[PDB]
Amino acid sequence: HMATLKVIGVGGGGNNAVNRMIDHGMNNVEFIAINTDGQALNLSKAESKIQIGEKLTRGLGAGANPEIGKKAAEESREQIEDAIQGADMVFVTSGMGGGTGTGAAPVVAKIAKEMGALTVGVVTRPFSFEGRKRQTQAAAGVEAMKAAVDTLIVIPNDRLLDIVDKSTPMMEAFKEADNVLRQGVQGISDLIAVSGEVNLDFADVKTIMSNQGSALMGIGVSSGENRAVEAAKKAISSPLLETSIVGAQGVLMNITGGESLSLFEAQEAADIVQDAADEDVNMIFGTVINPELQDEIVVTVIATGF
Ligand SMILES: NC(=O)c1c(F)ccc(OCc2nc(-c3ccc(C(F)(F)F)cc3)c(Br)o2)c1F
Ligand SMILES: Nc1nc2c(ncn2[C@@H]2O[C@H](COP(=O)(O)OP(=O)(O)O)[C@@H](O)[C@H]2O)c(=O)[nH]1
Ligand SMILES: [Ca+2]
Repeated sequence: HMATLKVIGVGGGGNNAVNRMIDHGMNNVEFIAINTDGQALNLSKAESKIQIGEKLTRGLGAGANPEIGKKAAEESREQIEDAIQGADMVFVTSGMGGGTGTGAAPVVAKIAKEMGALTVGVVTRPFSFEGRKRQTQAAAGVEAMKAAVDTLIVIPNDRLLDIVDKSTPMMEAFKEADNVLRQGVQGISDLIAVSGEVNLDFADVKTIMSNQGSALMGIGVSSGENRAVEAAKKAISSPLLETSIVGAQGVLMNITGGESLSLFEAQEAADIVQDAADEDVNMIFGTVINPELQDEIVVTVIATGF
């Protein structure tokens, strides 16, 4: 039996991320759009849509009030439960600092976690230009999210200002933030579908991610001379995430390479991840030999327990 994967967008930012993943097309993944705002939800491409808090907001947004988001989700608990039914893994994605995301996303997470699903949060923190109130609501939102999920990935939107030039379109910057969740979902789909030479399965994902807190995640791609060290360095250097690898107690790591993937290379990449941790780790290590690949290597890393 294959693990059932569901991705849930909660509020404006959450649903923007989901709409872009639906645009790409993820085949074995179920998408769920959750919002207070009915106009926005009507335009979603998601095949499962839940309008929350109709009695409370009359089909409008939460107007940046997290109490309205939270009570909206509590009003609609049974419809959330129904949409999540059957999930083995749930990704909850949302922008913190607004009303719907901040308030409803932790309610959604708690529902997913009590249904037995491995519950991963992927959230943003507001830009400093949005101001102190917005940042404060977001901090409370992150804390509520941390209590409700198995593992949380936090992307401060301020980090987008470190990866743009003065002309990079705003939408193109948002796509980079979006890639964290998209490549994460794809990585798990791959892990579940493909039998590895050193095989990792969904029980290995649960061991590393179940009942943790903050997580670092990344992917590194390289080829040529120093490909193993370069790939591993890129996977653990995640400029968009709040959490760094230092102090990690649990690591899931996979290397995908062609027939030339050397044992020496595998140790080099794994030593980069071990060393950067700076701890006595529980590493679960996997490898895939894809005979389609020539000189390209792909290292993927999830690091938890700080
Ligand atoms: N070695 C394998 O059995 C294997 C395979 F055949 C294909 C892909 C694969 O892993 C891809 C991968 N995906 C992840 C991963 C882990 C966590 C997350 C998160 F955090 F849920 F987003 C997302 C992706 C990792 Br670490 O590695 C394998 F381990
Ligand atoms: N990275 C990113 N952040 C967003 C996006 N849309 C909104 N945000 C952020 O998420 C916060 C909450 O906005 P929104 O999710 O639209 O409000 P909600 O609908 O009440 O949850 C905003 O303060 C922005 O910082 C997006 O598309 N990408
Ligand atoms: Ca596998």
